[PDB]
Amino acid sequence: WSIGSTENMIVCFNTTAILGAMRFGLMPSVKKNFNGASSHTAMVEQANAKTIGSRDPSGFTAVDVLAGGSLATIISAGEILAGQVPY
Amino acid sequence: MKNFQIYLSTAPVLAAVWFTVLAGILIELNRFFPDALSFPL
Amino acid sequence: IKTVKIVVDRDPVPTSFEKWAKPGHFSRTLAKGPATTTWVWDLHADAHDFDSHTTDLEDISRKVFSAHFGQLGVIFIWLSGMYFHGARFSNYEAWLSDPTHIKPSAQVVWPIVGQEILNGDVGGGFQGVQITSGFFQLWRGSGITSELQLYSTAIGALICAGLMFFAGWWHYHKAAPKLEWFQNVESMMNHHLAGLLGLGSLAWAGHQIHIALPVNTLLDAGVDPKEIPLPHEFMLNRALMAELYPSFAKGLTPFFTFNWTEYSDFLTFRGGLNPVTGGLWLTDMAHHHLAIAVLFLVAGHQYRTNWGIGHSMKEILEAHKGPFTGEGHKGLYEILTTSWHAQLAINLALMGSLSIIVSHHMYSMPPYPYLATDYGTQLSLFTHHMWIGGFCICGAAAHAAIFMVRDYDPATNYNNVLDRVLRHRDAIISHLNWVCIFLGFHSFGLYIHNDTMSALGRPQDMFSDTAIQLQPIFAQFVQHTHALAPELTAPTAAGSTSASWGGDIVAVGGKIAMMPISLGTSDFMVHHIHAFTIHVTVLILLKGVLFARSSRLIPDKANLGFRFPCDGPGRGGTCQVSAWDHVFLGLFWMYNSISIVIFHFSWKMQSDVWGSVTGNGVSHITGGNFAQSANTINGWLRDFLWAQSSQVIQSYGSALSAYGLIFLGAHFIWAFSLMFLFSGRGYWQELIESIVWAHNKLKVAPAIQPRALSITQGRAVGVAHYLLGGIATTWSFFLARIIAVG
Amino acid sequence: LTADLLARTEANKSLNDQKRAATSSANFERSRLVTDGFCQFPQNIFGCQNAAEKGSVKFLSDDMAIECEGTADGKTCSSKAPGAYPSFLGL
Amino acid sequence: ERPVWYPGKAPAPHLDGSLPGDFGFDPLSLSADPEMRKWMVQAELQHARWAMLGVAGAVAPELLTKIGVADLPNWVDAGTYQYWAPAGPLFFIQMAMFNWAEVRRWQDMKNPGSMNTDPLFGYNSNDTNTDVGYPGGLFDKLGYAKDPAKAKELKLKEIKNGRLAMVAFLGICAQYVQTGQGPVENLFSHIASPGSVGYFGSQGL
Amino acid sequence: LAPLYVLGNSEQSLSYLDGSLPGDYGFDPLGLSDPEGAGGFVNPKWLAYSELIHGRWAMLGVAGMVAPEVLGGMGIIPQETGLVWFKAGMIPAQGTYDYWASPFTIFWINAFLMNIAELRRAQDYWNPGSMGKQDFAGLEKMLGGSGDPAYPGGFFNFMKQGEKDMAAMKTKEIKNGRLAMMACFGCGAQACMTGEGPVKNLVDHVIDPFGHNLLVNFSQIGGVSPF
Ligand code: CLA
Ligand code: CLA
Ligand code: CLA
Ligand code: CLA
Ligand code: CLA
Ligand SMILES: CC(/C=C/C=C(C)/C=C/[C@@]12O[C@]1(C)C[C@@H](O)CC2(C)C)=C\C=C\C=C(C)\C=C\C=C(C)\C=C\[C@@]12O[C@]1(C)C[C@@H](O)CC2(C)C
Ligand SMILES: CC(/C=C/C=C(C)/C=C/[C@@]12O[C@]1(C)C[C@@H](O)CC2(C)C)=C\C=C\C=C(C)\C=C\C=C(C)\C=C\[C@@]12O[C@]1(C)C[C@@H](O)CC2(C)C
Ligand SMILES: CC1=C(/C=C/C(C)=C/C=C/C(C)=C/C=C/C=C(C)/C=C/C=C(C)/C=C/C2=C(C)CCCC2(C)C)C(C)(C)CCC1
Ligand SMILES: CC1=C(C/C=C(\C)CCC[C@H](C)CCC[C@H](C)CCCC(C)C)C(=O)c2ccccc2C1=O
Repeated sequence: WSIGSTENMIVCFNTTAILGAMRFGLMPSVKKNFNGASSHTAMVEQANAKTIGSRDPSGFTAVDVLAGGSLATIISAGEILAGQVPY
Repeated sequence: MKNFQIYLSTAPVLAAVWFTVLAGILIELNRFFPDALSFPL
Repeated sequence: IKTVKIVVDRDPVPTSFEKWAKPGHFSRTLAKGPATTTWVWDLHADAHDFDSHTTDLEDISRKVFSAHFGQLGVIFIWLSGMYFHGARFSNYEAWLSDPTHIKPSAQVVWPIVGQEILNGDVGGGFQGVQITSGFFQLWRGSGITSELQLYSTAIGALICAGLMFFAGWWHYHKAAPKLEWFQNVESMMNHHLAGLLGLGSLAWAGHQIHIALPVNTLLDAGVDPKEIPLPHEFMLNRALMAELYPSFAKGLTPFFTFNWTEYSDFLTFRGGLNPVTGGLWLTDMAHHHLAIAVLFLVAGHQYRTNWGIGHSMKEILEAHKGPFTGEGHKGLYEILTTSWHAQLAINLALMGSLSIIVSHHMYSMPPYPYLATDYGTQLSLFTHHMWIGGFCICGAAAHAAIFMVRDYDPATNYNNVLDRVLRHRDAIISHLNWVCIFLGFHSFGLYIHNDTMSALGRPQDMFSDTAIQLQPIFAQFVQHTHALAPELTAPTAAGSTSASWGGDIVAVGGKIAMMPISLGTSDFMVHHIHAFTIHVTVLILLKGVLFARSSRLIPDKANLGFRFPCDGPGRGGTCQVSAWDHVFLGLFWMYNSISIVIFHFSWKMQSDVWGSVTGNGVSHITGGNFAQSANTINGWLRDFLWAQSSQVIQSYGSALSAYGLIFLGAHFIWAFSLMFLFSGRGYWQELIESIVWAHNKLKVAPAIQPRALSITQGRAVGVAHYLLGGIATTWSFFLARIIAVG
Repeated sequence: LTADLLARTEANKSLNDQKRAATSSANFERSRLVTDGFCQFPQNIFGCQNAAEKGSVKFLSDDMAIECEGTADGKTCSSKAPGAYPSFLGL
Repeated sequence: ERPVWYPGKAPAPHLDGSLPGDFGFDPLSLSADPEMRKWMVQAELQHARWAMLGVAGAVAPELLTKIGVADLPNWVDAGTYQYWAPAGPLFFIQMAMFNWAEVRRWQDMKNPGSMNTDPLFGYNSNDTNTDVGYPGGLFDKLGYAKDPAKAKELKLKEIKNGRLAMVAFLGICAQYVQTGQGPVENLFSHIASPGSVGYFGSQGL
Repeated sequence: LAPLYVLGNSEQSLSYLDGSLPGDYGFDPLGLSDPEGAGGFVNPKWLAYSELIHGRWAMLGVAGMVAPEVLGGMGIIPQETGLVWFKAGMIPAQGTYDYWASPFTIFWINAFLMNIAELRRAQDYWNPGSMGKQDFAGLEKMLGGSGDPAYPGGFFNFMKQGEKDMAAMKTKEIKNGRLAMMACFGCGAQACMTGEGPVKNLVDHVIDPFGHNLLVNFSQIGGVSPF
């Protein structure tokens, strides 16, 4: 493992993509998700988590960061450990 | 305190203490005078 | 969307003995005092009926929480006792050197009345009562090599019990939470998955990796327990741990770079059993607990608590509805967040099923070193967890019925998934009853026909394997797919989950740790019997739950209560109508079924799995007579009950003489239960009247008037003594048999 | 490591067998100290374990003596720690 | 207001400072009942005086041994010392004597005025005395209680030294259990080097 | 009103964190300091007081981690006395020194000395003015307190320093206590991982940051193991 290695690049790409997705409303986030929504194609702003504390102009939160990082690490684990199984 | 003593004086607690002591004395008698099929004479 | 937070009332109840001095404080009818001897039984019956004590749910929730704290303190006392006895009253250190020939024992009796004979020759220059709890195998699998470690954890357990009691006192008398605290089920699931199961499994995986794995590897290699380095010397000294398992020379770098394949020496997927100890590979168990920890840690982030991500369980219930089920699961969130009994029913049902699965999975895949070889502990664990499971299921039915009578509101359940069940309960119960009859007729005639044909001298007309083949083709198919799982459908597995599927019988020190289990016609018949008995128990319990509030016989049954004796001799006779009485009969059938499950287990294992290899094939305990004799009731009576009873009935004059005495005593208690069961209150009350006349003659009349037991209490005593006597008879029989034969 | 540990298992096997016999004999005798007359009323006023630890017991004390006899050097003994606060109530 | 067993904690409500050595120490409320309180004050006083006598007679023989006046064993070893009579008869007569004297004490507790006149010679200890547990006329052979102002603080001094000797006797027992010598030996051993010998010093965890 | 301080504040946290409490930046992501539903040890006063006590103990602890090591390394104090924190008798298996008395004797000494100090502190926390009333060997005069358990302006402020700007100084101490709690957390953390003392970890990071950091230390998670 090193900077620029395949595993490092996989995880960095995964976390960047996930955080961008839930920052711009492409993935369910703290301030906007399917809780109390209508259909699969539309998420809604969560009043309970609305203005829960952020200095990012889209309202991106630390819990959003932690959730996206956890999901990205989970996905990176799944993808990297594919091809490491013995068989 | 006093109420707890009253609680001890309840039927179950007193039965348990009385039968604990009784079993103790009977066990001690069967330890110090063991295997007594009949009263010797 | 309420915010999840900590809420408490400060000093809600003072700590005082004034209520101890006054029995029956929790009620109103019991508070005034005893008028009759029924009052004592009423006091004890509603001691833990918190719903009938207070109307408000907050106080009930606090009472439940602190009662749970007290139970956990009791369990910690029990664990402290077991570890302390395993330290000062056992031969665990001797058993460690010779686990195959020394019988585990952690109870020594005082030599008072000739009971010293119960201190059997268990080996190791030691005498005591041979234990079957498997605690020695657990400690060996946990890496305990010295009695000081047992003593240390025993004292820890006692401290933890004191802490548990202190926590209960704190959370009832000092910091009792409000009702809105207990109703945070989202948070509960988040913590009880990620933090109870997830972090608990992670902690145990770490223990297994750092302590149990090196110690048990050295024990497997043949190293003396007194020469093994101490657990802290493995957990801290990384060179010492890496000497046994070279992956530890890489540190946590593979872990944090997703190079987890380097940990394949101590995190394996071997499958099967350790050929030396006869237990599951401990590297497999460590990897298991690690993955379980990860799965639960991930699954514990499902529910929204205080930040918008997550699920609301109300929403995911209400969104599941369909054309056949009306409104679907709407309103169940209110049921299960405003009724303790509903939650208790679900949790007891799942706990009971789980205990059953635990017994199955532990006999089939022995998780502890030298557990399978010790047939007595294996049978004991199986039978124990089966009985616990059946009891918990019966309780689940009881608390389902209690919720249905007390906490069920028709207004909040209009057209949901429960109300529609209540609207076609007749169809459910009639189909279940039909199924039950069918199953019984077919399965019993499978045995009765065989009895008849054998008695008539027509073995060719029997349902045995030779005559008529009722082969369990589906179970044999499943066995085949599981034996071939490590090749096609589980390619990374080095072996099957259990040796019971097929091939490569596992033997440790002559005796068989695990043997592939076959399934002939007797297995078909006994399994259909099991299904019959299960379905009848389910019939009784589900009929009690569904007809808990009303019936065509009694429509106004909800207001009669969950626990009433009858509605009178009218309508032809309305005895045992209450759902409590259904749990009575339900409990009875549960007992009956378990009695058959454990008998099947014991006979099948003694006949077709357990034994000793001597280089000339297997020498099973009973010689494989199950396949040809377990198709007849006479075969079970003769080759299982009569044949295997010789150990328990001839146990007098040996260490198993206690088992023989319990065998007789449990027979007595069962017959004594028949008194309470076959009789009724009116007779006993009149006999009491005559006896009270005799006492009044001598001015010995008690101030508390003697009364016969209530009809519900009479049934309660009857079922309790019946279950006690039957189970203790089977306990003494099984333990004496399996300890003597070995 | 396992090689040398097995080697000293072979070299110390008799002493460890004596140790295991002594601790088992202590554990069994712990049920008979009054009948046999070792921790009678005076000596067992406090914990008779403490009697075995500190004072004298026919079997319990023996174990206390050999329990840490002939163990590995450098490592604290597998049977007992170097020190410890007294057993809870001599139990 | 008064000094208490734990500053900043209110004294026990059932304790009002009207007893010697009253510092409001009763977290278990074992003396909430005044009848129980009387019995228990008597128990403290009796245990106090017995523990003080116990310390005095467990220390004085060993001190005399160290000085050189006479050779005597420890308090424990005095049990197995061979006297004119075995432990059986000696204790027998001791218990007969204490049944006599303690019945007199018991009935003083029940009836303060009772057991103030000699049953064999008619001597009057104190004509109509009420203070239970403090039979001055009976045992004050020096008149050190003739002034209540003197008597109350002497009572306080007695209670303090008594409680101190109760703790001291418990320590004596624990020390003999944990070391094996008499208290006075243990004292001089600790005096000689408090950095090498002592609890947590001799590595006797 | 700064980055890394808006992370924790929310409607709940800002509802009760007004800002007058010393070093109140609103960072309460959890509902631990909610006045309603308070009770036991999760009431806001106890948390604030415990934060301050933890901060002060962490400042003393980090100073006692850094001082013996630095001063031995340069040579101010004896080398035998300039042990690392975790090898100076805290863990005898890890390391110990031959002090005037036995390490367990010292433990008992410091134990009852801390008992007599901390219980007085507690009784000021629960009953403020009561610590100056009872005759504590004539020392109650300077141990009366101040009504604030966190800040007793009696003996302990004998220099009378930080009086001109007490509010600013109150904030200074909270922030330093937070920094020292994190510092002591770290010192234990990289003492558990690296196996060396905090100053040596520091200088190792100063010289070669890319070879003496966390990610490199994963390979060498024990250094030399003394067990
Ligand atoms: C990481 C968090 C966590 C953990 C581990 C637990 C663990 C447990 N909870 Mg749960 N609980 C949690 C969070 C957590 N809870 C939250 C957030 C709430 C509020 C919504 C609840 C509400 C709740 C209720 C209402 C009840 C429980 C119960 C239980 C116990 C069930 C018995 C069992 O499985 O024995 C497992 C046994 C052990 C693990 C042995 C050690 C036991 C101690 C108690 C574990 C410490 C857990 C605690 C959270 C951490 C200490 C905090 C404390 C210092 C403040 C179990 C100990 C039930 C119970 O038994 O009550 C006592 C019960 O009635 N919990
Ligand atoms: C909960 C389970 C558990 C636990 C506790 C451990 C614990 C440990 N593992 Mg194991 N491990 C586990 C599960 C677990 N493991 C699992 C599931 C796997 C499989 C992937 C492994 C695989 C594994 C490997 C391969 C290795 C370890 C190693 C280690 C050790 C290295 C710790 C370290 O320095 O990291 C860093 C830890 C910290 C930074 C935390 C320390 C923080 C301290 C406690 C803070 C205290 C500060 C305080 C506030 C103030 C100080 C003063 C005060 C004391 C007075 C440690 C004993 C290594 C080792 O040496 O093993 C022999 C090693 O090589 N682990
Ligand atoms: C998680 C488990 C759990 C919990 C919390 C409860 C809690 C409760 N149950 Mg449920 N129940 C359970 C398991 C549970 N039960 C199981 C497993 C069964 C099946 C047997 C039942 C069957 C059941 C029925 C049928 C009834 C309850 C009732 C009750 C309530 C009152 C209990 C009371 O005060 O009696 C105190 C306890 C007793 C009187 C029992 C005394 C001991 C008996 C005889 C067994 C002892 C057997 C022993 C192990 C053998 C050795 C004895 C030895 C000394 C010789 C309370 C809500 C009652 C109620 O009104 O509900 C609202 C009610 O009618 N439960
Ligand atoms: C051996 C004793 C015995 C037998 C045979 C039965 C039989 C039955 N019970 Mg009862 N029961 C018993 C003991 C017994 N119970 C006891 C002691 C208790 C505790 C109180 C219960 C409690 C109880 C409850 C609470 C329930 C039952 C139910 C049932 C039925 C279950 C269906 C079944 O078995 O298929 C059909 C019947 C049999 C297989 C019985 C044996 C008949 C054999 C095979 C002969 C077949 C016909 C034969 C050739 C005769 C024709 C010729 C003849 C005219 C000469 C059945 C009628 C359940 C029920 O009725 O719902 C279905 C139910 O809800 N029972
Ligand atoms: C239910 C359990 C059971 C079963 C399966 C059998 C089976 C059998 N017995 Mg045994 N037997 C039993 C109980 C049973 N017995 C009992 C309890 C006794 C009393 C002691 C006996 C006594 C006995 C004797 C004395 C003899 C047998 C014999 C036989 C055989 C022939 C019987 C016969 O002629 O059936 C006639 C069957 C029918 C007329 C109909 C059967 C039912 C049909 C197939 C149901 C189909 C329903 C269908 C699925 C629904 C579809 C609906 C759709 C259209 C919509 C057969 C193997 C005889 C023998 O020697 O043979 C080996 C013989 O001499 N039996
Ligand atoms: C009487 C007594 C000792 C008497 C000793 C005697 C006669 C010794 C005699 C000998 O040595 C000699 C002379 C010479 C030797 O040759 C012979 C012997 C025989 C060996 C000790 C009492 C000793 C009594 C003791 C130690 C009692 C301790 C009680 C405590 C600490 C109670 C505390 C609390 O009750 C409060 C105060 C408030 C509550 O709310 C809270 C709690 C905590 C419950
Ligand atoms: C890190 C720490 C506490 C951390 C707590 C954190 C992050 C809490 C964060 C949150 O609460 C907030 C802010 C907001 C909430 O909504 C969210 C969470 C997330 C819950 C304490 C350290 C606390 C550290 C302490 C108390 C250090 C103590 C050291 C002492 C006593 C002395 C030790 C020594 O004496 C020995 C042992 C041996 C000698 O040789 C050497 C010395 C070093 C001198
Ligand atoms: C743009 C911007 C910026 C930057 C940003 C960033 C870059 C961020 C990041 C962030 C991140 C980057 C984050 C991360 C996170 C992470 C996490 C949170 C993780 C987690 C993990 C986990 C949870 C794990 C688990 C596990 C394990 C341990 C093992 C097993 C497996 C698994 C995987 C499951 C700044 C600020 C300058 C400014 C503003 C703008
Ligand atoms: C035997 C019997 C009784 C009679 C049982 C009597 C009323 C009670 C059982 C006896 C207990 C033991 C009486 C309690 C005794 C006291 C606690 C006294 C102390 C005990 C000393 C003897 C030690 C019923 O009332 C009854 C009612 C309904 C169905 C079946 C039956 C039933 O079978």
